[PDB]
Amino acid sequence: KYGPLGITNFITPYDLCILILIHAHCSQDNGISVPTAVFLRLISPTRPSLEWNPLLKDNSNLRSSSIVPPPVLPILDNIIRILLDDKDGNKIALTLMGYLEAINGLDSINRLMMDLEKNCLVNNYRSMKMRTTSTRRQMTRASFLGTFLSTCIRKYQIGDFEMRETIWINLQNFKTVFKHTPLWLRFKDNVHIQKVKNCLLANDEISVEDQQMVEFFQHFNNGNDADSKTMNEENYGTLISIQHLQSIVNRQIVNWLDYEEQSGLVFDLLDTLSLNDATKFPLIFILKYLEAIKENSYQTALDSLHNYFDYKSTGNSQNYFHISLL
Amino acid sequence: MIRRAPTTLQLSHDDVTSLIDDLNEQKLKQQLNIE
Amino acid sequence: KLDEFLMLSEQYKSRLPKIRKLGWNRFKPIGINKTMYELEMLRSRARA
Amino acid sequence: SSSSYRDSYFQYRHLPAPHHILYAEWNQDILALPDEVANITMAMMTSEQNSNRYWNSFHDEDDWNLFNGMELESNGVVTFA
Amino acid sequence: MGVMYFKKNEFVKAKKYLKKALEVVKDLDPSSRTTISIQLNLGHTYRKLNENEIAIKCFRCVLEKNDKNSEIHCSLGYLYLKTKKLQKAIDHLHKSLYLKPNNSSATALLKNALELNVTLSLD
Amino acid sequence: QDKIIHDIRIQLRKAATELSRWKLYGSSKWAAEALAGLAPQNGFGLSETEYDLYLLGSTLFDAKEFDRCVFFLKDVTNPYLKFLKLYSKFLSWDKKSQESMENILTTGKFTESQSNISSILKEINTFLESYEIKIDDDEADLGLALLYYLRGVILKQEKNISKAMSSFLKSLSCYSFNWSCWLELMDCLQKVDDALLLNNYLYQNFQFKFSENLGSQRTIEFNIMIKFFKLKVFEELNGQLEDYFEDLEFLLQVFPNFTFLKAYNATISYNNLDYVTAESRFDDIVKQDPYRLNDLETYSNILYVMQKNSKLAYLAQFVSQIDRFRPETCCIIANYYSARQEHEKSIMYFRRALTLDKKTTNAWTLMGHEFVELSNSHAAIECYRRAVDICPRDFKAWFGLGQAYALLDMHLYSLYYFQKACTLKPWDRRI
Amino acid sequence: DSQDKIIHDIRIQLRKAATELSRWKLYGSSKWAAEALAGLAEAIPQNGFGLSETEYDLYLLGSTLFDAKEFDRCVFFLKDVTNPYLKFLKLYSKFLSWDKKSQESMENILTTGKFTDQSNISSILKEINTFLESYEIKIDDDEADLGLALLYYLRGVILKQEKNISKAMSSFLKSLSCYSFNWSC
Amino acid sequence: QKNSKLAYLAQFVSQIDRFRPETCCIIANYYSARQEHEKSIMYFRRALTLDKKTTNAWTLMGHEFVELSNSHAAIECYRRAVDICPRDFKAWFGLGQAYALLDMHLYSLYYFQKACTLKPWDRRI
Repeated sequence: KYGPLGITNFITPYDLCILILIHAHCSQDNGISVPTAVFLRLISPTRPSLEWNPLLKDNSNLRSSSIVPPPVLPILDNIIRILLDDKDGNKIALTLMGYLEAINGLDSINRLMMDLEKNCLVNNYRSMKMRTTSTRRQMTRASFLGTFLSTCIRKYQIGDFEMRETIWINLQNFKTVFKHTPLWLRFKDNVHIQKVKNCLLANDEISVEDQQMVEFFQHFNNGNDADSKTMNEENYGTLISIQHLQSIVNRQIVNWLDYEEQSGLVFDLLDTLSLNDATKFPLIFILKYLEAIKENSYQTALDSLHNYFDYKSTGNSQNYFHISLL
Repeated sequence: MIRRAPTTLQLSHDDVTSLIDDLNEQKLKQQLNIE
Repeated sequence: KLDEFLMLSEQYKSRLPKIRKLGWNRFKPIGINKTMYELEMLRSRARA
Repeated sequence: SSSSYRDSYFQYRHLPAPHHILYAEWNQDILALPDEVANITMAMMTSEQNSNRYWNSFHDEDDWNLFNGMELESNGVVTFA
Repeated sequence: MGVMYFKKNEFVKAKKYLKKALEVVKDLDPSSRTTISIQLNLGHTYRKLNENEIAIKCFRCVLEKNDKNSEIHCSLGYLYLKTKKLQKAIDHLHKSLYLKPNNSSATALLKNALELNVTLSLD
Repeated sequence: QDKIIHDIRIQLRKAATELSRWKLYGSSKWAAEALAGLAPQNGFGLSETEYDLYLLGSTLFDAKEFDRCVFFLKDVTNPYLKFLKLYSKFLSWDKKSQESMENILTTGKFTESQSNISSILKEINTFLESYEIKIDDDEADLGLALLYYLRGVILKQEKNISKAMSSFLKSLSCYSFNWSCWLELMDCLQKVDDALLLNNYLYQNFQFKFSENLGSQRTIEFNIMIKFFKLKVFEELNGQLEDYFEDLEFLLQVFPNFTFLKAYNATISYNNLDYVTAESRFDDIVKQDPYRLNDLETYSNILYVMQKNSKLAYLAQFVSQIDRFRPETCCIIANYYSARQEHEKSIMYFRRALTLDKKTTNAWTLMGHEFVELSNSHAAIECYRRAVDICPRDFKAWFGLGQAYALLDMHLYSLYYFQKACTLKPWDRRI
Repeated sequence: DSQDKIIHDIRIQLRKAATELSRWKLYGSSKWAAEALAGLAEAIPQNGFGLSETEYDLYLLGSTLFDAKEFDRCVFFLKDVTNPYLKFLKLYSKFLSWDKKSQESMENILTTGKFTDQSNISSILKEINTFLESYEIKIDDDEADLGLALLYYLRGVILKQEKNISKAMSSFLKSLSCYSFNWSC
Repeated sequence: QKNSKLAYLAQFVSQIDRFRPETCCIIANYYSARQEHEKSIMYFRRALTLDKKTTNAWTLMGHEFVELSNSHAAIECYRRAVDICPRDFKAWFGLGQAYALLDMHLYSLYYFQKACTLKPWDRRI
């Protein structure tokens, strides 16, 4: 599940996983309602901003009155283990499994984006009651999922075709990583995957001519390894937004200071940053600073401490020099 | 010592308007013969 | 702290109409001595 | 058709990096001319006097004195101050 | 001296002196505002003399010497408009308006060319 | 066939190497690629004190330091080493020679002029006039053809088409089997009746220099690419065809699995508006040469009419996967945005692709259409105009002006624009 | 005396140095080689390649599609060749295809490196090792051509970009030992 | 110094081409001498983008913030320079001054101490 880590201002493969679930819940054709606990564990880390001063304040507001599950890493292996736990969770997990197999192309990705914006998302509740002819559940902008989906849609119309090409390359890389896992072998055949997959693949408009070469475009791009693969730039294994990364590290440092977490996975990914995300995300430096104090390292701690206060001060327009010295 | 551009003159407005008027004369009289 | 996503979102919103707003003002076709900025101005006065 | 077979103009392969076309606006930048435009930075008629003084610095004392208020009329009659 | 005798509407001695000037300067001054100016003026004198034949060729050679010039194109369109070759003059008018923005006389000539094209019914 | 195909192999081996040697990438790429489809002779006139300059000149050109080549060859008296300097000197001017009004649309920034080539043309004329051996008789060699070719293209820059044809045909007589030379000859037609007149000139007045060429190639009708000349002229504009079908068949028997012929042969179907057969012909090319990207925008254009968006999206993904900054790639991606009714963004990718070549196929016109759906009606008409100036043989460019002026109140201008396109393609029922 | 003899040695070699290196479409040393010869103190063409006419046809296709920026297309046609001279061109086309692609991928990225201070690249490395073992010289022999020496240069540079230092240095020494006067090396 | 000569070089070099890493650093120097900082700051970022190996432009870009009375932006520009290569005496010195201009005298003592090890044999440091 490990891989190079990189901050992305675009649709992470993780973001579509929530988009997959919200599509099944709203469509109400399968009668499958995602449990409210599942959504609150996935969307909530993505919600923007928590903030955390280095010192001078300890868990002033970061502490949650109700104990919360740890945020989930962007690996298909970890997300399924959430849904898989339920006795009927295989039905929910397979729904995500079928959809991720149904989406074999970028156009299919665009199909999901178009479906949600035209029908599912609704500007305000005053038009909700006049849309009683809708066979699918509708969502308000101000709702918990509504404000999330609006950002995701905004985050989709913001980039060019270069943005969407990177979307599909990583997801297949993200998807094929789970294929070489023991969990996938247990789900090699589940008959329900074919049923749910065929629900959305219908109305393909062609089955005799285009599909022979439709396969060719994907297979040639994919690493069939029959010949030397088509040469392409090195691609990151995992894509995470700033807000999602903020929630994992804040949980990690709080947990370290005093549902199981993955200390090994979080630390390895955070060590492969390209040195520009650290500037956009200064808190990665202090995560070393807390660690440096643990082994009682003098020189190592000071460089990290000084580093955290060089990047944070400039980003914040307010003067923060009077906080660095103390 | 430097020479500027020597004096040159182009089609004026009077002569071009006269040619326009003439063009209207021979584009006005011939259709009378056709009709 | 300046949100890099939010600021770059406004940048896209600014540049998007700029393509549609291209033809306004300076551009002048051949055969027409008046630009389309005041084509809609007189058109607005036409109905009103 | 036939697009890349003709080579009679600046093409996409003649420049070293094909991705330099992404910027493609630096060609259309008017570089500031040497001397007098430096006067507009301070300001953010005066520039011409500045250039006049700068070129006036190349005088001898007596020569400068003669030309201190010198004015030459069109018919050639000369006024000395 | 040729422009002088062109101003007084003599149209004869001007042409003679200008031809003398060019035949003096046949060998030298290939470019640089001397051969172009003298040849354009001689063509302009010929248009005023209604001898459009030699005028077409002289304006054409001036044009092939230098392409970016609105006046030469406008005058060539005027010459073609004197005859009936509207198909080969309207393009010149459009390019002339492309080179220089206003060209009010050129705009009038082009418009009249449109009415001419509208009236005519060539196959 | 028999020895005819064998004689082609040897001489085509030449045209592949010297053309690539003296930095003519475009001509050499076709010839070298033609070896693969077809089923080390070295020699030049150079001295040791002058041979270093060629190595000095060639390797700096490859490193794209264009301007330094002119200085380092300031005084060269070699017959054709002079060509590389002037060729480099020409491109050094061209890159900064962007017309102000075309540039505004070309970028959208919205913010010595030409005397250099005037000197370049005079420099070539002075050199040839003072050169030892002229084009007449059995004299001259491969290098002298490049000078006349370089001279001809410069003449076309000043719209001196009448003399441009004489220069190019003069160059082809001295040296044949140069593809880049014939491409510039295509843009010189801009008319239908002159093609048969030029065809008469090739059949009767034109003659080849047998000294440089090999056997069975001095004759016009045993030549193989004179068929290529006839194929290209009769597809850009149909007109009246002479031996078009018969000569096409012979060139198909030779040059097996030659991708350029199949693309041209398939393109004929699109020009005949036979879409169902065109896709099948296009598809076979993709299987054979997946990494050939030339004239793939025609494939995108046919798919646009059928509106098979699912196949087109995958086509865009496949092309963009292996290269992201070639003119046909951005053109295909931009064409994709038209299918999504995102005409407002399709401008950006056409804008990017246009800056790549700035002399493309009918990509200026496709740029213009996207403005019409936005209702600008003023960017499109100016954008349509540029396609006219570059290629006055484009039907869609002329038709675009007439259609746009039809929406405008003044319909007077629409008659002239429609009349020119009427002569170009009288067969269309709509026009 | 002997200095003039040295002078007599350098122009011919630098004529050779600029010939093959430019002939093999690498400009890191070819541009420098002609520069060095131009500044050399004042005091028939030379060419040779062991290529068959059948495979030499692929060279023109390979060489001309190289500088035409279509590196990927060159790889496809030159896949089945076995000559070491051409085998370098295919992998050099393969390597530069990745280098050009990586430049396009990151332009907004100013800082380059890894904070702590592959698989696609490792694909290139295997053909080098696989081809090197199969070929019947494998360096350390008197009869070692320029192409095999030039092959080691690509192996060294592809090793360095993976941060496998202390193995690219040895490869570079082996390449320079068989053929010096390669500035990019 | 001698701005007329620099203005000559800047106009002449820019005429060849504006895509080399160097051609975008020469002009910025010419623009810096004219006290036009919001424009000179632009070319240094431009000069680095063409070739990221030219780390010498990082310290100059940092300096060009200090004259703009923008200490916050300067700190990052200097700090990237040491993160490219820690053995940069120029970057440490330029970062040390930006704190020394402000009242944070002791907070700049570590940076000056680090620069000491790079070039101990200097009176200025």
